[PDB]
Amino acid sequence: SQQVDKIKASYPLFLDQDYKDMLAKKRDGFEEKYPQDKIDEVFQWTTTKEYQELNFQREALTVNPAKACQPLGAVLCALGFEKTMPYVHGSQGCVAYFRSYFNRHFREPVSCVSDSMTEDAAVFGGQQNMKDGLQNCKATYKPDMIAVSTTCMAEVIGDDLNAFINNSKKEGFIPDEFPVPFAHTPSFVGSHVTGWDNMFEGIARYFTLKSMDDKVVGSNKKINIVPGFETYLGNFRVIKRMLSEMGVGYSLLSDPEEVLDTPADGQFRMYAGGTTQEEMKDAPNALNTVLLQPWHLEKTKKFVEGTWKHEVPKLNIPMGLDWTDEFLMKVSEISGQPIPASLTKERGRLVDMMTDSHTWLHGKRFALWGDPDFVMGLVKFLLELGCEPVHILCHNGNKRWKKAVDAILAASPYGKNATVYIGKDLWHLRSLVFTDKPDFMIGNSYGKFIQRDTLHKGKEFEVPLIRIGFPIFDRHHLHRSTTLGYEGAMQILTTLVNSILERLDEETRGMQATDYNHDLVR
Amino acid sequence: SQQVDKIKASYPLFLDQDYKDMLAKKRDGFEEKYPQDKIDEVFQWTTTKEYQELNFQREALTVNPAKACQPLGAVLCALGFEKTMPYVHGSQGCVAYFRSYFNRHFREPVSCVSDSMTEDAAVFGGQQNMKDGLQNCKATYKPDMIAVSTTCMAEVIGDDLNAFINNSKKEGFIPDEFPVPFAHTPSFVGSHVTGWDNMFEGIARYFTLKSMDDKVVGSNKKINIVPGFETYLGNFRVIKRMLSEMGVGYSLLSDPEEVLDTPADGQFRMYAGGTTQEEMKDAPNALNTVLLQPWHLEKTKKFVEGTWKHEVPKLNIPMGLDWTDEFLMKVSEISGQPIPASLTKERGRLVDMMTDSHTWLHGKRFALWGDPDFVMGLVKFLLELGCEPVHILCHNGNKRWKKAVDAILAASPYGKNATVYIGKDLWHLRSLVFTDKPDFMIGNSYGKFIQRDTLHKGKEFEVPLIRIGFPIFDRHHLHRSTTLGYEGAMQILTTLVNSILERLDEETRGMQATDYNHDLVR
Amino acid sequence: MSREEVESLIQEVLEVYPEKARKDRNKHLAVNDPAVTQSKKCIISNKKSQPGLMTIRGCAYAGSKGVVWGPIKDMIHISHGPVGCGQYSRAGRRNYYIGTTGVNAFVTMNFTSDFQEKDIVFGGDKKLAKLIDEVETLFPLNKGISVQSECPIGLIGDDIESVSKVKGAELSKTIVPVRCEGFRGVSQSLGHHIANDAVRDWVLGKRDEDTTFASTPYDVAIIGDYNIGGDAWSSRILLEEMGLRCVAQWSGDGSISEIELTPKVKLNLVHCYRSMNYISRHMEEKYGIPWMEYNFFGPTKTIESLRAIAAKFDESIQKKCEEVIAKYKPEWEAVVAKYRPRLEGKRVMLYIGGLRPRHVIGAYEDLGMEVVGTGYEFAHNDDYDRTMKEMGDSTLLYDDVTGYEFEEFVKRIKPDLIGSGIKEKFIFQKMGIPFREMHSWDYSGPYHGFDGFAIFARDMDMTLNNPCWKKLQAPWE
Amino acid sequence: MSREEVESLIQEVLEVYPEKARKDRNKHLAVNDPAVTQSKKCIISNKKSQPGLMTIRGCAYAGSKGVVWGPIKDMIHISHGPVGCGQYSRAGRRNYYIGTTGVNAFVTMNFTSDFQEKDIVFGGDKKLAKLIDEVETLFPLNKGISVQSECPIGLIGDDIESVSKVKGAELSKTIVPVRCEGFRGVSQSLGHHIANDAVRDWVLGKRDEDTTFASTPYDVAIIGDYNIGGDAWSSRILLEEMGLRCVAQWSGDGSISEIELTPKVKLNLVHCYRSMNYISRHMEEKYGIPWMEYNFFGPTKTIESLRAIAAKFDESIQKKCEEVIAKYKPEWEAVVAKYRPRLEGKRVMLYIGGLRPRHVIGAYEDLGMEVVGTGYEFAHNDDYDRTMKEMGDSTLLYDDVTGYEFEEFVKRIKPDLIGSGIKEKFIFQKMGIPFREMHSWDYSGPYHGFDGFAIFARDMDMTLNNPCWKKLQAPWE
Ligand code: ICS
Ligand code: ICS
Ligand SMILES: [Ca+2]
Ligand SMILES: [Ca+2]
Ligand SMILES: [Mo]
Ligand SMILES: [Mo]
Ligand SMILES: [Mo]
Ligand SMILES: [Mo]
Ligand SMILES: [Mo]
Ligand SMILES: [Mo]
Ligand SMILES: [S]
Ligand SMILES: [S]
Repeated sequence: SQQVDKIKASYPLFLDQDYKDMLAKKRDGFEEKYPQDKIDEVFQWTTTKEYQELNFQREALTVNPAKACQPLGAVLCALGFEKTMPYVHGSQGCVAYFRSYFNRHFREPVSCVSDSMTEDAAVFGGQQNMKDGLQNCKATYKPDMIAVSTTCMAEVIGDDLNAFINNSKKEGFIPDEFPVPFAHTPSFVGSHVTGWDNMFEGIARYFTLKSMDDKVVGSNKKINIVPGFETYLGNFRVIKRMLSEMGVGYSLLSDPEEVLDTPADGQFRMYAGGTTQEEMKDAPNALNTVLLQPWHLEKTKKFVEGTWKHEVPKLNIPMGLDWTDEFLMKVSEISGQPIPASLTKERGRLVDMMTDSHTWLHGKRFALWGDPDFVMGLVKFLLELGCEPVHILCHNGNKRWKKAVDAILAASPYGKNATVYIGKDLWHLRSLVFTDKPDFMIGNSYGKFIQRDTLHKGKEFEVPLIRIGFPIFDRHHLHRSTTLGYEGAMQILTTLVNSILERLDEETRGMQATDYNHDLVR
Repeated sequence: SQQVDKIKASYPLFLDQDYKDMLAKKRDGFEEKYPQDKIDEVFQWTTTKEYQELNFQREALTVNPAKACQPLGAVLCALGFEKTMPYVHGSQGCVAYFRSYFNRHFREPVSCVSDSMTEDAAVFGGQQNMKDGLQNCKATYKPDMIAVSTTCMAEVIGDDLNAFINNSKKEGFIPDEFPVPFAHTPSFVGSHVTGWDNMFEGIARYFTLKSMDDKVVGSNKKINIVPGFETYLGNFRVIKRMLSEMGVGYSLLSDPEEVLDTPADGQFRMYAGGTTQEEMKDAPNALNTVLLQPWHLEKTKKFVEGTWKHEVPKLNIPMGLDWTDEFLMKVSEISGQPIPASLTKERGRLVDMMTDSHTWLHGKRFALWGDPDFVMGLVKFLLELGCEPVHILCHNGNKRWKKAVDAILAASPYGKNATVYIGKDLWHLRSLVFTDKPDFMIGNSYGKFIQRDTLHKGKEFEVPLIRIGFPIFDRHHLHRSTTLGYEGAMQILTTLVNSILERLDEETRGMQATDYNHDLVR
Repeated sequence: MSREEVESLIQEVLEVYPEKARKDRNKHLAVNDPAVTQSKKCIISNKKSQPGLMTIRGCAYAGSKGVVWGPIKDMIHISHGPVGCGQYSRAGRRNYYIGTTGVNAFVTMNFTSDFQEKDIVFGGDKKLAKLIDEVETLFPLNKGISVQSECPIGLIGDDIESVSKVKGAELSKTIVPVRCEGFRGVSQSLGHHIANDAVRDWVLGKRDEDTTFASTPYDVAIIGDYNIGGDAWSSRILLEEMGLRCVAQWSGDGSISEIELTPKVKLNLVHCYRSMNYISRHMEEKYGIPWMEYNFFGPTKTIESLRAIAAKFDESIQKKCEEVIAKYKPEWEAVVAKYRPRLEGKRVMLYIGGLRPRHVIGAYEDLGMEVVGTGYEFAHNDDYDRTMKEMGDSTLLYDDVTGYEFEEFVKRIKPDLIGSGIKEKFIFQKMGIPFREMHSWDYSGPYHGFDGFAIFARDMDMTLNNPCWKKLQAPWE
Repeated sequence: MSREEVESLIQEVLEVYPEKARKDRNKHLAVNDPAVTQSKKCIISNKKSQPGLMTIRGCAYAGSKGVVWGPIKDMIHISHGPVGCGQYSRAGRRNYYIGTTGVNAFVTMNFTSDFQEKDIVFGGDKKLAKLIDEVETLFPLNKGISVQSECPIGLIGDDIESVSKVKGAELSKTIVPVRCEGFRGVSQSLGHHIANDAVRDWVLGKRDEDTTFASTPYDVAIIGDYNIGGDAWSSRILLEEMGLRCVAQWSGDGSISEIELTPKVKLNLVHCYRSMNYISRHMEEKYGIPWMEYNFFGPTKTIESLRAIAAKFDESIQKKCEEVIAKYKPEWEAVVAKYRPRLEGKRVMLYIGGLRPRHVIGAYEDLGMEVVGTGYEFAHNDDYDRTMKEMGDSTLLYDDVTGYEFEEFVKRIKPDLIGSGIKEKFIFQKMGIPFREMHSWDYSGPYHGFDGFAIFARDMDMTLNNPCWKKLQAPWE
């Protein structure tokens, strides 16, 4: 039943007695459900160290991964170029998922096409889909460029992308001079960040590989910036903002801010902003190229060093105090521009916030996960804050990356309880937060089910989730935030200390029980 | 007892059994405490409509006010002027409190002196304190200006500030040219916002009243901006940013952002930034003067209109979509500068966030309090979001302001359930959130004790607090936020919708009970 | 618009296409004529998507794992292949259930074999067998395993059916091999069919020789309700208030035991015809069980369905049917009184999957709204046969609409509200057109039944009449 | 530094002042000689603050309402006058209590008569009478009312004593008038004395002819512990582990009945000498109850106090004292073992109110730290008499230090750590100097007793050694 002036949705509608009674009858009548005592017994077992040992012996089963597949990253990279349509050669189910996954994180339209390879293409290859698809895409959505990646179908059957695209031009499906860069993006290699690297390197090759003879390093007086797989709009913006405050001429290569943040003014804009084709063609004339997330830009780095002849600086992701400092100092060194008083003051304001909040942050224990560069920058900043990374998980990390993070931990007394996990998933992480409980998790929305599990054991075992990363689906507009530079460090610091204080307030809200410590001033 | 490797502070130390037993013995032995059943009985009574009726019949008792006293605002206003020392003629206990109260909100030094009037001044007056205080202050802290306000002792005994200052100068305690503007700021009139108005009008009079003959309205082609009592750094910053973005020449009169946000770089800066003396002397040559918080700037308005002859535009506080629109359109009309494409796009990004989040905001019910301009702007924006302000409380509001908010409410179907309360306090509001429960409170840190009370009745009665206003003492760095302009509206929107979604997650976290609605995507 | 004007709109939109795509898309767009019984004379469907045109369709794995199998709560479903598919589909569909997740129920978890290159080159059958052992150890209360094949499985020649037969025999466990690779078929639809055939072949017959279930003449199954936001629960409550016993729910909040009990029911009540008619026809043929289509969207259709269902039983069920109708009459009449004046005359375009584009029309009409265009991602012509009589004369129909087409149709027709999916939502909000998700219900619902109609009405009003839609143009433009 | 270097520092800092202020401030600054017993020959105190020099002191209302009366948990304390005083002092001080706030306890609430101009013009005695009736109706479980006068009360000539007696007789209720107006005295100190006299005159004698209380030979009262972060509780547990019975706590977590029972105890244990010696002397003279000073900061002082307190009772209490010392010995030794190596040799400057600038020295020394400068806002010369022996030779002493002086002293001495108040904290952090709040305990504590020592040590380490202090210089500077 409903009362028309206080309508109930699913929660709390189904807590009404008649719905409760009906669901008990369904269970008892027809579900042949395990007894609740057995369910409790098994749940408790899944919180034990014995279960963790079996859990960590998995060799074939993955449960709740913390990574996605290559063409997702290819599509995000392609979106950063002016009037460019991401095009995934292969089966259309993939593109529905890529679009929906980004739709839910950015709350924006996400334009991407498929060429809808079916059983016929499974037998004969996908050449006809490529010729018709490129012609249909260009006629209908009028992009200035189509950037081609692949689904795993096209990879397994071995479609020759280069031949297919060349034949599309030779047979007149698209004009010979129409730009169609491509990359193979096999989902069974690496992860979504690998797909970003592969797609960028393909676009860079397309516009520069055969035109290097007239290039001269440093002749356009700019610095190239390659952001990598980046899902916070504030991170594109803070980099542009800082470089512009120093008067540093730059070229951001793959820039999807505008198309991921169009205004609601009565018009749908399929394309907006983005790196221009001329910016890519001219990028070898830069002074140098800075990779913002180097641990998934290895293929791009090889091309920029080997063909453009840029002496790519050895820089970490600019997260936290030290690494933002190093980023600005290196940019100052390459460009000749001094670090202006405005950024020096901004830096001191971050340090001020650190002095203000250090007593609440000291010794707090975190479990965290995400992509390799993001995770290592978060680990570094937590150490600067006097916090203790305890469980550091990077499902798509590698052994060299783990060696680098272990060295960062070893250099700080706040890393003494930290372990770095690569190749492990969020079902592994769930055991860790039961057997070696931290204070908080820092992660994406999939962490909410870990928090739910820990609370089921009891309030004193609950590990609350702090949402930083990708994807974030169950909160609105956090994709607008920043995690890089001084600005991103201030936002992370504010979120962390206020998460601590919100949780303390919850624990001290009980009147005449715990509210002796429910202080007005903290 | 303590375990050296896991040291417990008061919470949870005093939950140890030996502490519990000791406190039980203390209570039963010596406290002659009411029985718990009687305590439960009286608590339940304080949640009833019967109690609320008695509560609202109060004429003499105030409980948990939501306002402070005049000199607090005078100090904040004085802090906005270059190398200016706020000086409060009267009792030193006041200045200790003013400094501490701003210390805890901004987490910054707050410089302010007293002249330490003691009991002898009740008979003999405070002139000697003014003579020595002005000389000591100038010599010791080297301000370029001393801005004088009063404590309630000095008001009751009737100290003649003008004569005291003139005698100090005539007798050589301070140079005759040294700027000493003053204002009477009686704590028993109005509230802290009244003190801001009084102090600003005194400074404005000091630099312009006797020099009007050479002034020409519009001759300096700028617009004056008077912010009023403002405790978010982002609010000073967003007005300056939007005006610069338009190319509008302006003068912010009382600008404390720098001195309330100095960097931690190894040196303490007692003064930083601030409106210059030349800017106040030149202010009558502006095209016009805009008042950001007009409902506590009435004395300033009369001076600017009657003496500077500026036709102060009838503008609401620039909060929410409509009133930010009106502000930019009026600045454009006065200055002749068009609204640039960047601001138009920013506006459309706020509208986009509104369309993205409208389904979770719709119909949500709020109790809220604060200063009059802040409160009406929050009411206005809530209506624009499809939210229902239900309990609107302004302890320091007046009947004309109430009439204006009632007219705003009557113009929107979302105002049909709203009542505006003036002269009522947070013990009044506590009754209202029991007898007519909203979804959330929007208020300052004093609201946490109302949330504590509502949870005590039951989890289904808990009204969570969303911290927006002043003072905020129990979270860190929220004073860096913004509530004005499109930027402020984006921040408030994000906090409101994510507060709704955080609470829904808490309510649906119960496994096999409510987590059927614990959605990954919202 | 006149039928001629709608036809000119179709032709003008088609002008952008190359002639091959143009000739094809013309066959999938039509002006409705409600007198037509054979929709194939007006529109064709269930064909390949033309390449590069930005179809909204998914794949057979979506139809099998995401739609039919995924909701079954006490089995573990393996997304078998590389990591992408199971990650994008993890908890994206609101197929609600009661259980202890990770312990006896597993719906919102993502189990996968996370194929790497070694598995592509050498085959994944050995990995799948090891994976099954690890599932059994770490999730001992699972009541069966399904293997949802992603694209590479068939392409590399893996034999998941023999792994399933061998491991299932070894462990005395039900292990269902599903060959739902995304390259199969042309859409989610073939995934439905593959999934019903897997239920048929591996699960449904398990109790064929078991007579221990005491049936009654009032035993029914709810077929094709995936319990989006609780939809099936607010349907089940009415059927049991009317005196029927709902033995099974396929597959929202569904258990493997109630699937195995379904051949014991007396009547299969089919809500989603598209996805479940296959197994409904199978049970008619094998067990003699009749099936009938019904509609619980809005009061008019719900009341008609309750009476149609009750007429198959006896006078006692018909008496309870009329009592249920009498109980809820003041409730939905109050919903109509509040919200119909707010929605009277407003015009909606729909684009959804295989059932809702026709099946919610009555609920809109109960609030005085008009559905001026509708269409489906993957319906067949028997779906369009059922649609044309439900839509008004000279309304627009679109099968497997392209993004370009849908945007252009919307710009000409200018509806007051669009009901579609997540890939469409943010496009049309930016044009200033109120939008409601008609897959996920925009994280609201249920919408089925009388209790769902209240929520549906509230939702269409809060969005269509929201103050935000009057604010998109800056006052200085 | 040497004695001459400190003397030269003092004279250089004084050079900024006009002659009148210079001559005065010179008397309030000294180089310590631990052999001094007559501190008045080297430092004077409890004098007016020089105008305009940014003293850190508060007022007599803070000393009475904020310090002594406000913590009494089951009474309602009216801030009587305008709205400021009670608002700035609401829940600023962490005088912790157990109760149900708003129902039987009221500590963190702000009750005020919120004077407006008509109250100044006509007087507030009528308003006060009506306020009392409203308090009784709306908070019927209060066990007494105090009236804390703010500046205007005596300046306009109101008669709150008459209101208190008349309304008190009318209502059979204890209503205490306190004349703690901020213009009285020079600081928080006189507020203490006024508050003591108000306790003496209106509360303390109520049970003089009541013999129903069951005494024991081991009854004591904790006098002058305001339970900051639970300080009094972690003191009380030790005294009762030593076989004593703590009848009362003045006034942290204190009840009005405890206070009225205090004339029944055998010994008054005075921790804050400054604020409560007055009532302690009264109770000895009137009731024959002796009193003694003690110190629970750090293990050395706590062990010494427990032994000195036990020596006042029989051998059985002395035996339990050594058992208490034996129990906690491994606990505080683990604290020293962990934290003293992290803090050995570090130098601290302190500036606090009237007790802790000397009481916490032993605790710092228990961690190997050296207190190189200390001073008080409002101590008297009997406080400084007690300080000389506690401080090293040639250390710096400052009474009612000005903001300028404290900054200049810190710049020259360069301490590793500063312990002071909220108005000082953010100045010195910007200079790069670790700072600990030694009033509010920086939202931590307790610091009293053995359990408090562990927290104190952890807190000094976490701040002095925090990685943030090595980051204030940008690397390009
Ligand atoms: S199953 Fe089908 S697309 Fe019948 S695949 Fe799809 S939960 Fe749609 S129109 Mo999403 S044939 Fe169900 C459907 Fe309808 S996932 Fe849901 S809303 S009634
Ligand atoms: S009462 Fe006094 S200023 Fe003895 S007014 Fe002050 S809670 Fe200080 S040095 Mo705040 S004489 Fe207590 C004090 Fe000491 S408020 Fe606390 S810390 S031991
Ligand atoms: Ca959006
Ligand atoms: Ca600060
Ligand atoms: Mo057609
Ligand atoms: Mo089978
Ligand atoms: Mo049928
Ligand atoms: Mo001295
Ligand atoms: Mo008295
Ligand atoms: Mo004594
Ligand atoms: S989950
Ligand atoms: S409170």
